[PDB]
Amino acid sequence: KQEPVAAITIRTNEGEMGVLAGHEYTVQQLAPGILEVEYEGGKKDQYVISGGFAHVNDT
Amino acid sequence: AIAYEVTVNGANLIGAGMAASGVGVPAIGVAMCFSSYMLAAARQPNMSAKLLPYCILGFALSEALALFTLLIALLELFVFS
Amino acid sequence: AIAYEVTVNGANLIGAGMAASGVGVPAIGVAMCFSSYMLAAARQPNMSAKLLPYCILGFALSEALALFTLLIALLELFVFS
Amino acid sequence: AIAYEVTVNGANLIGAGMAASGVGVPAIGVAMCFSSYMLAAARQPNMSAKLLPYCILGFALSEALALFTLLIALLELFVFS
Amino acid sequence: AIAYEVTVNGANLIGAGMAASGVGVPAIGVAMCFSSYMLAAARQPNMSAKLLPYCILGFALSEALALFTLLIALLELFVFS
Amino acid sequence: AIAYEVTVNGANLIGAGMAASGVGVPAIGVAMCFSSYMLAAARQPNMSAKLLPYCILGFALSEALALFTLLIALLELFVFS
Amino acid sequence: AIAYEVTVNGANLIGAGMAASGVGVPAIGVAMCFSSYMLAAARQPNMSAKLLPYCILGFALSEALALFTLLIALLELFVFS
Amino acid sequence: AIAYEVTVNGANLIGAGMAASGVGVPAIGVAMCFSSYMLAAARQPNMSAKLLPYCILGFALSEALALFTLLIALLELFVFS
Amino acid sequence: AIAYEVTVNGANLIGAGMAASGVGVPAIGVAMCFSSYMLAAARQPNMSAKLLPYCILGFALSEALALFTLLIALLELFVFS
Amino acid sequence: AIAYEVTVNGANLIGAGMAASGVGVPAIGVAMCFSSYMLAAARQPNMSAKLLPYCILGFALSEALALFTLLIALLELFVFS
Amino acid sequence: AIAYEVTVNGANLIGAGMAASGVGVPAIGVAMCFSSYMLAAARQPNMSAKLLPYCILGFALSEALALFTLLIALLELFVFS
Repeated sequence: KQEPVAAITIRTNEGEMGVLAGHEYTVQQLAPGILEVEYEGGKKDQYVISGGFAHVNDT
Repeated sequence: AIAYEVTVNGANLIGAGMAASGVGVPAIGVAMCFSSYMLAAARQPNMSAKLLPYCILGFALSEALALFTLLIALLELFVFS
Repeated sequence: AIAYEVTVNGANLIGAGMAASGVGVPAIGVAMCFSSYMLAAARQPNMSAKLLPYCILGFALSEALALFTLLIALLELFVFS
Repeated sequence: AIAYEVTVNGANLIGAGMAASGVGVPAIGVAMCFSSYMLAAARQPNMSAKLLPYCILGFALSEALALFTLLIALLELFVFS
Repeated sequence: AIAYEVTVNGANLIGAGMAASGVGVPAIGVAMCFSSYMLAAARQPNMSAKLLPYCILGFALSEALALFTLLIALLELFVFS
Repeated sequence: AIAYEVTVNGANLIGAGMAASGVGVPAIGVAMCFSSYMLAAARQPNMSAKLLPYCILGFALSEALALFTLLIALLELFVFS
Repeated sequence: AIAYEVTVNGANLIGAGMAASGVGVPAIGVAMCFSSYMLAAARQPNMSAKLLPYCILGFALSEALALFTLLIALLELFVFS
Repeated sequence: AIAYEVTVNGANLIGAGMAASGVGVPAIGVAMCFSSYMLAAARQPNMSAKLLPYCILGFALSEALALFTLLIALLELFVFS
Repeated sequence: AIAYEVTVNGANLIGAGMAASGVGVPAIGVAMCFSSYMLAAARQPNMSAKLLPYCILGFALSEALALFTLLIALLELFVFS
Repeated sequence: AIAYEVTVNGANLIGAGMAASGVGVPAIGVAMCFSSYMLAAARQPNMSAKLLPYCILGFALSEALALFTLLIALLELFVFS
Repeated sequence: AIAYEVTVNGANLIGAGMAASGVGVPAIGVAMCFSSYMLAAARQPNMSAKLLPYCILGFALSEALALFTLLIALLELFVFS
């Protein structure tokens, strides 16, 4: 819930995407697979997912 | 052998046509430089201010080659006989 | 060597037909500007008012080379002997 | 040098064949403008009416250079000797 | 100088091939007009009819340039000596 | 002034190849139209039927200019000496 | 005027290379046709069978103009002396 | 009229390099073919194997046109005197 | 065979425009280098810095070729007779 | 008629530049072959390893023409007087 | 026939402007590679390291041909009479 994070890498139907702060406003599906996350401390967190919808914002 | 030195004054204007033919090619980069800005500000209004100097940069440095082509057009004629 | 000065008058009108070929080349870049303007206006119609100033500029400056490319053909005949 | 003036009347007719070749290259910009109007309507149908004056404007000014290019090849022949 | 009028009669036929090179160029715009109509129709079948007007107008006033170029390529031949 | 009428038999066959350059340019517009039909079927296969007439039609409209550019090529040789 | 008919045997061959410039242009429409079929089946493999007919039809119809582009040179050389 | 039969042996070679100019044109269809297969693979790894034959088909049938475009120049020099 | 050496001063001013016609082409890549950066900025503004070294790198080298393309036109005249 | 055979040593070089014009065109095929491998690799890094075979080949065969195009110009001079 | 061996020194310089037309074309493939790396970097910043080898490499192999495209232009003047 509203954690500060440095970066995130999704898997979608069109392909594999990555996101940073102030990425372009977009919304899209999530392919059934893995999701990578990278905090500001250099560590990582992987989550297996079952579909979904990513909602990225310009803010 | 036999030596002939020929000076074709009609060549004073034949190169200018081919030079003028390429004057309009950099235009292809002008709108392409502007188009990316139009989409960019659409995709992100917040960044429209920071991208405009680079549209001006690539625009002027694209139009410079047409400038020097027109310079060739002027130099081919107004100094040569 | 023998010295032959030759002057081809027919070339006064050839290079105008060569420079004419480049007058249609800015057309694709002139159309490209409005072509991308429609896409950015569709992505964010509220930016259309913000975008048409950044659209007419290159639209003229892409068309401007055509004038520079077309004036040559106009300048090539009515002044040359 | 010895002075040979040569007036080539066939040169009056060849150059138009080049200007005529410049009449095709603006057509792609016309199709680019209407292709943009179609994709924009597919992106924003209700916007199609407010984007139409810019489609007609890019159509007209894209056709303008084609018109001058077409004008030259005819102005090359029926007046020149 | 010595005055040499030279009338080149094979030049009646060379230039017609030059224009003939350009007669194919509007073809690349033809499908550009229909392709968007295809994709926009696939993107929005409800707008299939409302863009067919500019689907025909983009071909008509694009093929008109090809027709003019072809009218030059034939006009250049069947009258000029 | 002096008057030399020159009739060139070789000009029968050179400009013919100048026409052949315009014969390949419609092929890209044809494949563009087929590609548009393909991607249209990729987006909406049920709309493949309503869109196929626009593909069968636009192909022939692209191929007509290829036929004309070929017509000038073949008409340039078998009649002109 | 004085009448000179010239028969140029080198004109037998120059235009051949001109047509040769256009022999590779259809290959881009070929690659565009196969590229379109690739991405189409990449979006709809089930429909790949119903798109293969137009994937080979576009190859045939591009090869037809490629063969004509070669036909003009082959007719320009193998018979004309 | 007077009949001047001229044989231009340098025309053996001038058409050669013109034929060479179209030798690089197929390379764009080549790289477009492998590019499209690359994107179709990324879009769908499972369909990588089905699209490979169609990815070699236009690749080598474009090389057939490139081979002929080089064969013209190779057959132009060392057989014609 | 009779040996005839000829020196053409007309060709000093002709190749200049021949090289000038190619000076327009790198300008497209210039905007192509900027255009990507623009979208790359809007897609990920944090990468705006990381891609600016790649922008000037792709830009200057493009213009470097244009300089070379321009350089020949400069070298063709002010030293050659 | 009269038989005038001519050997043009200048024609040993005229076609060379046109062959050289085709030398830079396959360079697009290089980047077009590499750029896809970049983008698809970004879309699926885990698959990039098995996409490299399609990157080396399209470049390699793109160079096959590029060298053969560079072959003739190099062959155009040193064997032909 | 009557054998006129002719050596045209003007042809020493004409091709210099011809090959220059080929110098500008690889410049677009430079930005075609840099735009590739740019978009792939915005696609996945962490993959920026793995695609960088193919960027400069893809540029070099393009610029290399430009050098050869430039090499003849420098080999055309500094040695040939």
